[PDB]
Amino acid sequence: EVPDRDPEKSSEDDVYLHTVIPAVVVAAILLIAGIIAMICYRKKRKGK
Amino acid sequence: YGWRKRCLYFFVLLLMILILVNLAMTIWILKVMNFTIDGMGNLRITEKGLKLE
Amino acid sequence: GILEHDPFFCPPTEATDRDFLTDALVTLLVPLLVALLLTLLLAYIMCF
Amino acid sequence: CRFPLLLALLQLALGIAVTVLGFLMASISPSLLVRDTPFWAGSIVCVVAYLGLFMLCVSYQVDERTCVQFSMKVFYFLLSALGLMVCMLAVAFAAHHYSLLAQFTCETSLDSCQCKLPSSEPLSRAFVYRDVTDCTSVTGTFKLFLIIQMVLNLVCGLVCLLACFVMWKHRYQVFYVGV
Amino acid sequence: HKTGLRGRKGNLAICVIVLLFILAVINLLITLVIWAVIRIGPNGCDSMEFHESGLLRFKQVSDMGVIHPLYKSTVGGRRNENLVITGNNQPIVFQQGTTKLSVEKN
Amino acid sequence: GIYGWRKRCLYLFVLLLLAILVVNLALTIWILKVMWFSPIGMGHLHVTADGLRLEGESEFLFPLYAKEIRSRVDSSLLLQSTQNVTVSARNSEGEVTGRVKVGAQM
Amino acid sequence: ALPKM
Ligand SMILES: *[C@@H]1O[C@H](CO)[C@@H](O[C@@H]2O[C@H](CO)[C@@H](O[C@@H]3O[C@H](CO)[C@@H](O)[C@H](O)[C@@H]3O)[C@H](O)[C@H]2NC(C)=O)[C@H](O)[C@H]1NC(C)=O
Ligand SMILES: *[C@@H]1O[C@H](CO)[C@@H](O[C@@H]2O[C@H](CO)[C@@H](O)[C@H](O)[C@H]2NC(C)=O)[C@H](O)[C@H]1NC(C)=O
Ligand SMILES: CC(C)CCC[C@@H](C)[C@H]1CC[C@H]2[C@@H]3CC=C4C[C@@H](O)CC[C@]4(C)[C@H]3CC[C@]12C
Ligand SMILES: CC(C)CCC[C@@H](C)[C@H]1CC[C@H]2[C@@H]3CC=C4C[C@@H](O)CC[C@]4(C)[C@H]3CC[C@]12C
Ligand SMILES: CC(C)CCC[C@@H](C)[C@H]1CC[C@H]2[C@@H]3CC=C4C[C@@H](O)CC[C@]4(C)[C@H]3CC[C@]12C
Ligand SMILES: *[C@@H]1O[C@H](CO)[C@@H](O)[C@H](O)[C@H]1NC(C)=O
Repeated sequence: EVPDRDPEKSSEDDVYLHTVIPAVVVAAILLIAGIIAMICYRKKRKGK
Repeated sequence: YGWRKRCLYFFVLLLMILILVNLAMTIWILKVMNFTIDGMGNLRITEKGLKLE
Repeated sequence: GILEHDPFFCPPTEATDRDFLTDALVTLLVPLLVALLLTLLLAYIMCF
Repeated sequence: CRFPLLLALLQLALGIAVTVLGFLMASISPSLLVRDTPFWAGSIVCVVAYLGLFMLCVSYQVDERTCVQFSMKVFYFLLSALGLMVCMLAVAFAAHHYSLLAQFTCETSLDSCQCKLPSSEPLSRAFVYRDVTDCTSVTGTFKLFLIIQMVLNLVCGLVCLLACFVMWKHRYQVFYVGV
Repeated sequence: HKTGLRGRKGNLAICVIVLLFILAVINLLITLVIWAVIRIGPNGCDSMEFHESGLLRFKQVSDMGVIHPLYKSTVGGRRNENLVITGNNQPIVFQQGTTKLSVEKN
Repeated sequence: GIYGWRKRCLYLFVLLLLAILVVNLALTIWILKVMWFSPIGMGHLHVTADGLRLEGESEFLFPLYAKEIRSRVDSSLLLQSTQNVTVSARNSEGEVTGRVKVGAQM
Repeated sequence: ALPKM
């Protein structure tokens, strides 16, 4: 009793998730923050 | 100031052109190597050697 | 006088190299046009 | 003020909820990687909310308008920003794993949830799970748990973004005209 | 008074610009090192060619060391020319358990 | 200088550049991690001008359409198996006609 | 001249 078959399809998905995704989300956060700041920033006249 | 502004603008221009050149080279590396989510297409470098697919 | 059929031995055909010229032209023209537009913008608001 | 207090209360509630969900994730089966259980992000949000409650108590108690108050208001703001970033990252990880898990057929084995993704050719990725009571029980409720958890971190990230936005709008939106 | 970048903020801006420039230069150096080491050129990797239909095509003298065929992998000759196995002044020894077939010298 | 709208455009430009640079750095790190990069070559796959080289095993799925297998100068090529070693040939019709087989005992 | 984006 010793069966051995090798259909294993290894793929480097852990590295992609650990590396690309955090920087993509950081870039998205920075972009939305910049756009919001530019739309805002002195849209209101504080009279008196 | 009339002299530091030129330096700042030139540095911004150089920074951005360097970034664009680097981005183009990296995109070329990605395209010519058939990079995908899984990895280097069929090749897969492992701790003992290679593993073609 | 036939032993095996093995309909799996398919050698790679006369597959010529894929034309890198078109994609290289695309990915060289995009940054070239970007740089040209940038130089025009620099001339425009640096000289005015 | 009142609105920052409400935001901090919502932050603490959502942090405790996501930490409870992550603890349940860990307790169900040790078949899942540390990344797939975002309870660390929940703990980060929890300490964020603890700092927030302490902030909104001390601001209503004493020392309201000194320089150091702002000096760690900036700390509060950046900490909430990192909380939002970690929540969005957890959302992305959960979405990727759910997308992987939602388009495959699985079968049961004697002691594990051994199965493979649909494959054009007979070699493909294989996944096995610890101590599976039934492959039709863990898989079938794991998706529901994932969806609920996704909604949880989405709301938590939105709340964090609003908390970051409110104080900045307090500072850099109104400019004084008269004197 | 005056408007714009006046005091410490100008120094902070110039420091941030310098730091960003340093980071960009470091990234460019890393990419250039990659290009130099792997010999990436306009014609491709210069040693392999990742075809679209999942077929690597080596184009240089390859030293694979030890080969471990696993499944559906049968060493075959190229398209309709030959399959020549040569031993550079060394015997070519087939094997199966105890059965042998050794092409030595003489 | 940089009084008004120029400042609020320069800040946005710097932010966009920083985001692009961060994404590029992430891509570079991903490349450095997918390929086990060393100053000599990818992992143990040493790369030089003449060609490739290995140090260790090399698993292979699917057929291998080599042109001419050779052997090292200092060692004798030693093909091996456990069941049998089959060498075949084909006619103009792509059919097996002659074949040698190093079997279990004969 | 309070500076921000
Ligand atoms: C050299 O050895 C190999 C492996 O020991 C032999 O291959 C084996 O051939 C037998 C005979 O057909 C196969 O048995 C049957 O094959 C059919 C194919 O469809 C399958 O449907 C049956 O269930 C049964 O397995 C056997 O599978 C096959 N083994 C492998 C690993 O391919 C080969 O015949 C030997 N060559 C000579 C000349 O003796
Ligand atoms: C095959 O031929 C070579 C070359 O003649 C033989 O090598 C000789 O081996 C003997 C004893 O091992 C030495 O004394 C000679 O000096 C070798 N000759 C050379 C030129 O080096 C080899 O022995 C032959 N193989 C067999 C099985 O006879
Ligand atoms: C704003 C900036 C960061 C955008 C950068 C876009 C880059 C990362 C994207 C846009 C287009 C993409 C390419 C589009 C098509 C293919 C072919 C595919 O078989 C392999 C990936 C490859 C080669 C992609 C690699 C990544 C790529 C170059
Ligand atoms: C938000 C801005 C700043 C940046 C956005 C970057 C996005 C669009 C880019 C960056 C890297 C890119 C990936 C790079 C490589 C691949 C592998 C390819 O086989 C499929 C596409 C895929 C998975 C790309 C998808 C798009 C991608 C994620
Ligand atoms: C009336 C009360 C609420 C005003 C309090 C002022 C607060 C909200 C303001 C004053 C100064 C501001 C900070 C000034 C500088 C930085 C660094 C910058 O890279 C991102 C924004 C950040 C982090 C700001 C966040 C908001 C901030 C802390
Ligand atoms: C090899 O494959 C290509 C596919 O692009 C085909 O056009 C060509 O005819 C094939 N060559 C032979 C000899 O079959």
